[PDB]
Amino acid sequence: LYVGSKTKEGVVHGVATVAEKTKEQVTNVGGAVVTGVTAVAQKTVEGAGSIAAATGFVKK
Amino acid sequence: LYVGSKTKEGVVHGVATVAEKTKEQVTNVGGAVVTGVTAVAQKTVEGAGSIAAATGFVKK
Amino acid sequence: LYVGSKTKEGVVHGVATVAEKTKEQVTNVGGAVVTGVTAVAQKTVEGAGSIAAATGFVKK
Amino acid sequence: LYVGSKTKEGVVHGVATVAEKTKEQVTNVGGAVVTGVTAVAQKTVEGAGSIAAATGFVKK
Amino acid sequence: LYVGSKTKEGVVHGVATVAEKTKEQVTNVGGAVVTGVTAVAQKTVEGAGSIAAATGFVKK
Amino acid sequence: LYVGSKTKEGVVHGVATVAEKTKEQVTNVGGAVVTGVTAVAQKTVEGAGSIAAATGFVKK
Amino acid sequence: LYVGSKTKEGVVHGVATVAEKTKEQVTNVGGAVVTGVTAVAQKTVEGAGSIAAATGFVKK
Amino acid sequence: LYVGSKTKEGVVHGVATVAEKTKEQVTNVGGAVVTGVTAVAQKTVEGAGSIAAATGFVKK
Amino acid sequence: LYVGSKTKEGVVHGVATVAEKTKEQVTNVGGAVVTGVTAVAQKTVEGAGSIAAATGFVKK
Amino acid sequence: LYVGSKTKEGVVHGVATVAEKTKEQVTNVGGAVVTGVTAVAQKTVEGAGSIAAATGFVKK
Repeated sequence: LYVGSKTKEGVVHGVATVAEKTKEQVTNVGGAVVTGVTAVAQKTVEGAGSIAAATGFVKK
Repeated sequence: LYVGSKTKEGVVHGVATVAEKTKEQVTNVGGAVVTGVTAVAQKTVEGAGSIAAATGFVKK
Repeated sequence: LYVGSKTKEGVVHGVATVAEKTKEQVTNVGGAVVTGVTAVAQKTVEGAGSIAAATGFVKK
Repeated sequence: LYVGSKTKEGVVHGVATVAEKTKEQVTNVGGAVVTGVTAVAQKTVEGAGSIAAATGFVKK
Repeated sequence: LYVGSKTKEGVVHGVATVAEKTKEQVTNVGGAVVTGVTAVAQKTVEGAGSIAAATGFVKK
Repeated sequence: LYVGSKTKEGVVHGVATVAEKTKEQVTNVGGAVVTGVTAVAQKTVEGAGSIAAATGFVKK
Repeated sequence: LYVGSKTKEGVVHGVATVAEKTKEQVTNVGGAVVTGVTAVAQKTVEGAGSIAAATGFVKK
Repeated sequence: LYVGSKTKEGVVHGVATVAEKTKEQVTNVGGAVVTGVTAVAQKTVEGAGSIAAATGFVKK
Repeated sequence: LYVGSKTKEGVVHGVATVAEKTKEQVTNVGGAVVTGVTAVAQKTVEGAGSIAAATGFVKK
Repeated sequence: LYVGSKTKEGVVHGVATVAEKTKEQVTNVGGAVVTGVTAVAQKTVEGAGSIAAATGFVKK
């Protein structure tokens, strides 16, 4: 009870998912593909956190 | 009870998943493919964390 | 009770999965393929953690 | 009770999996293939941890 | 009770798996293939740990 | 295709159920108790069908 | 295609249910109790059908 | 294809169930108790069918 | 294909069940107790069928 | 193919069951007790079939 007796940081309680009929044709050449990432929690204190960061390339 | 008697950091409690009929034709050449990553928790304090980071390439 | 009597860091409690009929034709050339990674927990303190990081290549 | 009487770091409690009918034709040339990795826990303190890191190649 | 009377690091409690009918034709040339790795725990303190790291090649 | 090539009579396709925390104290004396009957199909042609018919008594 | 090539009579396609915290104290003496009957289909042609018919008694 | 090439009468396709924490104290004297009957199909043609019929008594 | 080439009468395809923590104190005197009957199919043509019929007594 | 080339009457295809921690104190005097009957199929043509019929007594 000095930083906290219950301390629940990255929380999603209850989800229910329906997805009946799906077609998905995916085609890349040089890029990446991320499709379904359904249930996710995240806490960062000082580090650079991210979720599903999409990027094509980096040239310098 | 000085950093915390219950301390639940990266939390998702209850999920239920329905996905009836699916077709998925995937084709790449040089890139990567990530499709389904359903139940995930994450805590970072100071390190750079990520989830499903999609990137195509890096040239320098 | 000084760092914490119950300390549950990377937590997902209860999931149920239905996936009835699936076709999946996958073809790559130079890239990698990650398809299904369903139940996952993660805590990093200072190290760079990741989940399902998709990348195509790196040239320098 | 000084680092913690119960200390449960990388935790997923209860999952149930249904997957009825599946076809999966996979073909690569130079890349790797990861298909199904269902139940996974992870804690890193300072080391760089990862799960299912997909990469195509690295040239320098 | 000074590092912890119960200390359960990489934990998945209870999973049940149904997978009725499956066809899987796999063909590579130079790359590797990982197909099904269902029940896995992991803790790293300082070493670089990984799970199912897919990579195509490395040239230098 | 004369009574019907696909003939799907009592049908519920896809449901997902979340119910997190429950207390239930039940007390009867002479009556019956029905609590949870979640997934149910029914077709009757000519017979008297029913679902969860609650009745206390019958005197004559 | 003479009574019907697809003939789907009692149909509910897709439902998702969230019910987080519940208390339920039930007490009867002579009557019946029906509480939760979530997913139900029904077709009757000529028979007397019913769903969750609540009745106290019948005297004659 | 004269009574029907596919004829699927009492059907529920896909359900997923989450129920985290439950207390249930049940006490009867003369009556019956039915608690959880989750996945059920039913077809009757001419017979009197029923599901979870709760009744207290019958006097004549 | 004259009564039906595929004829699937009492059908439930795919269910997944999560039920984490449960207490259940049951006490009767003269009545019966039915608690958990999860996966059930039923077809009756002309006979009187039933599922989990709860009744207290019958006097005549 | 005159009564049916595939004829699958009482069918449940795929179920997965999780039930982590359970206490169950049961006490009767004159009645019966049925607790867990998980996977069940049933077809009756003309006989009176039943599942888990709970009854307290019968006097005449």
